Amino acid sequence: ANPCCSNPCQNRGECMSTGFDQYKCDCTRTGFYGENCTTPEFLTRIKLLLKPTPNTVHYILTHFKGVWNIVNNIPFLRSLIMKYVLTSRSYLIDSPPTYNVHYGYKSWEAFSNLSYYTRALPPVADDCPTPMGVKGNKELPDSKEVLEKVLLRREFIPDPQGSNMMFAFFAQHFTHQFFKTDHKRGPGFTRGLGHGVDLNHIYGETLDRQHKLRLFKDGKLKYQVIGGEVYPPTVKDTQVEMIYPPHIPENLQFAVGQEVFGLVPGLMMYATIWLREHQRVCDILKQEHPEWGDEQLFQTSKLILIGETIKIVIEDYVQHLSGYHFKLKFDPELLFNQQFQYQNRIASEFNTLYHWHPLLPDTFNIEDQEYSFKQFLYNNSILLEHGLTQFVESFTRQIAGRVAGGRNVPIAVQAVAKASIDQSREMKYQSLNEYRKRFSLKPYTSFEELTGEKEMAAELKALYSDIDVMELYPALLVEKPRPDAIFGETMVELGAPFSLKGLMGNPICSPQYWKPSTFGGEVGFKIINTASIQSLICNNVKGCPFTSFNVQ
Amino acid sequence: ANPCCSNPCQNRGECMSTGFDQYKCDCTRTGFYGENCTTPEFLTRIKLLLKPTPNTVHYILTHFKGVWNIVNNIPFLRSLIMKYVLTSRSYLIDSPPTYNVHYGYKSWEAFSNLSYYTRALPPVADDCPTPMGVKGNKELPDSKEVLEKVLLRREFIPDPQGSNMMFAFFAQHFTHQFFKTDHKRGPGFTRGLGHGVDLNHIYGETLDRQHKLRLFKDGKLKYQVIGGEVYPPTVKDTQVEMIYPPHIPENLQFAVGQEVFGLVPGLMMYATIWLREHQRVCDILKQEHPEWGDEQLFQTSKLILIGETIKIVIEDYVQHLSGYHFKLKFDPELLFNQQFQYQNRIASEFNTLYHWHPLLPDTFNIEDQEYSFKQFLYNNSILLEHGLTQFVESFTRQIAGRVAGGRNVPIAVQAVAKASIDQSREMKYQSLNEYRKRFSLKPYTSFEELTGEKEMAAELKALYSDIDVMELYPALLVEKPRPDAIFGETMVELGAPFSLKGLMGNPICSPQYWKPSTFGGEVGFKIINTASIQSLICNNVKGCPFTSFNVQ
Ligand code: HEM
Ligand code: HEM
Ligand SMILES: *[C@@H]1O[C@H](CO)[C@@H](O)[C@H](O)[C@H]1NC(C)=O
Ligand SMILES: *[C@@H]1O[C@H](CO)[C@@H](O)[C@H](O)[C@H]1NC(C)=O
Ligand SMILES: *[C@@H]1O[C@H](CO)[C@@H](O)[C@H](O)[C@H]1NC(C)=O
Ligand SMILES: *[C@@H]1O[C@H](CO)[C@@H](O)[C@H](O)[C@H]1NC(C)=O
Ligand SMILES: *[C@@H]1O[C@H](CO)[C@@H](O)[C@H](O)[C@H]1NC(C)=O
Ligand SMILES: *[C@@H]1O[C@H](CO)[C@@H](O)[C@H](O)[C@H]1NC(C)=O
Repeated sequence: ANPCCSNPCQNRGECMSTGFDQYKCDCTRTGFYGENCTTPEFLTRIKLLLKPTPNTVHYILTHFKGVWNIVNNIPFLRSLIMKYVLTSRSYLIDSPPTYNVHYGYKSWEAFSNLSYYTRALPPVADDCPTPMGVKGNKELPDSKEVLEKVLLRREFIPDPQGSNMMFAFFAQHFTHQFFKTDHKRGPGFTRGLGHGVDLNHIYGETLDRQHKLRLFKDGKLKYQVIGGEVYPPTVKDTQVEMIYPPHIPENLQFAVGQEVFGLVPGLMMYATIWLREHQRVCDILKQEHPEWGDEQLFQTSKLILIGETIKIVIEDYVQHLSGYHFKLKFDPELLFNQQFQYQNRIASEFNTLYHWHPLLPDTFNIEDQEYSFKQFLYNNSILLEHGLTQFVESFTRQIAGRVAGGRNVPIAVQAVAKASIDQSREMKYQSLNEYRKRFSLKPYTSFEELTGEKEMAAELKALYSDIDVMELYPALLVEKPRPDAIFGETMVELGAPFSLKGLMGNPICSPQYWKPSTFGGEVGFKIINTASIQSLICNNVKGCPFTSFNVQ
Repeated sequence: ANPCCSNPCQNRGECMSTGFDQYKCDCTRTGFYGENCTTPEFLTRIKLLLKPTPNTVHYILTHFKGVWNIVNNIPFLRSLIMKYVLTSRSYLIDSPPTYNVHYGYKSWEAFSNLSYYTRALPPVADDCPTPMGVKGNKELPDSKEVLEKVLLRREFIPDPQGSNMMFAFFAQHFTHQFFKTDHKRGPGFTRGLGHGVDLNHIYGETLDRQHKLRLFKDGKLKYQVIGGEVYPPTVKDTQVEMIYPPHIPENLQFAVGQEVFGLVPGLMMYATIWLREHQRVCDILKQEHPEWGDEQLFQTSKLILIGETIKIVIEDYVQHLSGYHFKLKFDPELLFNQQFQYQNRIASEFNTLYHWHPLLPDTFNIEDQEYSFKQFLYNNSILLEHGLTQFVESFTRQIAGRVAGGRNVPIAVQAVAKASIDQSREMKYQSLNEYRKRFSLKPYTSFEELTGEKEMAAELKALYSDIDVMELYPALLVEKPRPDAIFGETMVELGAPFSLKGLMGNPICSPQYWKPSTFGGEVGFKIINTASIQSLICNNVKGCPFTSFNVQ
């Protein structure tokens, strides 16, 4: 009933109800005035003209490999480039944070409550006429239906980018320190109050936990030597609570530091690689500092490891996932002379668009056998029986599924995408078009425009009817992959702003933290400065197995 | 034993131990190089030359009243000035946060743990030779002694600035939302996790508390009408826990929202003025928005009230306390085109230097009687017996004590200043000279230089011996008042940076929040934009009693 229901306020302006039937727009600092923040300010026009389309840039970025190579070799130039991408990307996200599940308005409660996931777009008034506002029907397409018609995988489609198993699992582990829904509270609630890259998944959510995980000696994390290799310690010994099916014989209930990481040997693989990497930096710091004590060694390592993580996530993981030609660089300084908030709050939207279940294949082939989900899930023995070398080897070579494009959701993880559809529903999310407009993208004129193909398009049109009523999660998967890539524009445009904030806006990236001393010396500083997914494995895996986020 | 013990690293560089006996300095971005970050970078020299002394500026600021008057009338100019003060002040504080009670090094634990108070200077190694580092003796001057010789008040010295009772109590109330030590944990620990101007003291620390305080109707806070006036509701009714002596008859156990505010009618006076100011804004918003609901009315008011509080604290409280001639202005935009972190963490140092007990007189004279501490403390009846009009009138006229200068600590609140001395001791604080250097101030060459007089000076010298061993708290009080002012340079230079951060670096000050809509319209926006201590009382006190933070 609320006049704002129809999302009248265009151009990022703010709608406020002003008397039951009438509403008002806060066109403040938008660059547009008038009833709906519709008419641009003259200078706005100037910018609007020059604005190259993301795809144009995308082309230009993905092409000219040689021109690009010159750039990658003129430091002054590269950094110069790195900066641009770094800034532009950020004017898009809200910092400090604004809305959420419950607050369509700004409120202190919203701003202060760290248990919520922030929201990039306000939810929809519970008193509106239709779930997407005013457009659509008393209801939305049946979930189970949308799930089956355009989502579920028939024949495994591989990723045309080469993303292997080392990658898909890395992204699972990585995002799983910040995406940690508090189901007991509801979706929209995170249990990772850190709201960012805090390596909580390695260390424990709380100091109480972290302490049950630490050896308190040379700063080392606790661990055990099975066979001749190092593995996380027993839940039995450390007493840390972990999630494990009753049939697990204990004795294999690995501790780690993120309760759920015991349900997929792909998590635990990495969770043992980083455990291994902790002690490693310890022994390095401890050499360099004969005079340091346990707690300092520890505290400094957790910092370097975060340094590495951000290093690897920008220069390998994102670099790959982008398919850019221009080498992205992790250099905290490009921002040192820019306005930039070193704070971050994970948005449910980011949590949502990151439901990349399509990466999963149908069997997990660890050099010699192929296992089903039913054989992989909650089964350490596999990892203990295969070792990490012949696990890194096997995953380096094993393409993963395309995410965007169409029907590639594993019927196993089907229960999941169904839920994903249902939750965003309950979290009163908004139109996919709205989000497109929000991230300065032009809205799809037809389901057919969204898909690029026509079977699904018309198949969707069957249920959604108006494109301006098509949801966000589905269309993210049921969408037209840009060239031979894994995602479509929408997924690339909503996620990149979200990703470079929680990555760049981290305390260790702030001027007061960015310097040798913070990390234990010039040594530990370069540890961060030379991190790579190849080195992570090299130093920690049995025989410097070659690796990459690409199935060669 | 730690080589860093002697605080070798000058110019804001960072000392790091490098092998038991050797240490190393992180002169990064200091503008100085060499073993102790001692030798300046050429350009550093240039700036160093032009650097006018704080006192020069102080002079220039406090004089030329007519020149200043022209400025206060050329908008473009004033704002221009307001900006400079605004920025310079800030390059001094650490954001994001660094050290604390337990962490002399940066650590994630430090950065993440919101229960700690941040520290502007690291504590001193527990393994150093002397409590101030290496200078001094196995011990420090006896507290009890320092307390008596240069601190305690003999004859009440009034403030040469005019600070009345309205002011002293305002500052108690105000700072008491952010200064809230968790004694159960220890000094250094805050229970105010909000770390800033969150009006928690009006609303309650937790949502569970805020809920016991709210009427849930037109957004209004719960209250009661005694006589013909409005007063906070009973602890009996709301059930909110508050701190009250067993002899209190209940029936007067006012609720309010900050457990301790029930032990001084000066707190509760204001605590009732703001309660009254809440409902007021509600009724305004509820007029303007016939269509709003309880929770929205509520949430918007708490925002406007924070807007008012920041407005009043900058343009009245700070403006007065400064004695400037130039009118300070609260305009969030002066920063809109500056690098500025909209985050904040209260430092124990700020908590310490704010122990302004000297403001207190010896009797509280509420128009007709004079009460002793023993009669004022935990006694509402006074407030209820006198009313707020003849409480505002009585306080507007009743000078408060000078803080800096010498021996003006009430023998009642003596237990306190002793503690203050003992705690900064346990929190392993640093030399007053160190802090002076930290805030770009030249260190005192003699106890004599610190005091400006000679009885105390020589009296201090008796115990401290080296000026480079004199503590922070004492010397803050035992110090030379700049002209006819209440504080000395040290107190003005350490606090102002600390104050404008937590004031300006507030979400409602950030571009996304700074606009009409955030506050319910253009009405609620001007409520913030026209706030004044005169209006706070006018609108909420029985007969628009004239007020000010000055005993006329
Ligand atoms: C290896 C097998 C995997 C299984 C069986 C699995 C299963 C699930 C399940 C049960 C949920 C909860 C969904 C809900 O109830 O809303 C979930 C969430 C999620 N999964 Fe997976 N997943 C797997 C792999 C991955 C991978 C490789 C990624 C990497 C992008 C991924 C990313 C996510 C994300 C982002 C969430 C949301 C996390 C949260 O908010 O708690 N998953 N997955
Ligand atoms: C009106 C009578 C007042 C009384 C009886 C009083 C009493 C006290 C007491 C008992 C403490 C606890 C000290 C300790 O155990 O460490 C204290 C702390 C403090 N007082 Fe007052 N005070 C009064 C007024 C003021 C005023 C006007 C100010 C204004 C600056 C002030 C500022 C402080 C501060 C900053 C603290 C530390 C707060 C904390 O960390 O918990 N006090 N005062
Ligand atoms: C604003 O949008 C409303 C529909 O919500 C429309 O009726 C009105 O004419 C629009 N006005 C302008 C100036 O865009
Ligand atoms: C956050 O807000 C919800 C209600 O608004 C509350 O139930 C939850 O406990 C809050 N969390 C905290 C830490 O206050
Ligand atoms: C788990 O792996 C072990 C060894 O690789 C195997 O014996 C077991 O059958 C697997 N579990 C399932 C459910 O396949
Ligand atoms: C730095 O301080 C050390 C004492 O810790 C002193 O020996 C050395 O000469 C100093 N050097 C400079 C350049 O200040
Ligand atoms: C804060 O940190 C200290 C140790 O670093 C810990 O003992 C205390 O319990 C922590 N508080 C919280 C709320 O984590
Ligand atoms: C409290 O105030 C009343 C009236 O102002 C006074 O009669 C009474 O003695 C006071 N109580 C104490 C303990 O001083």
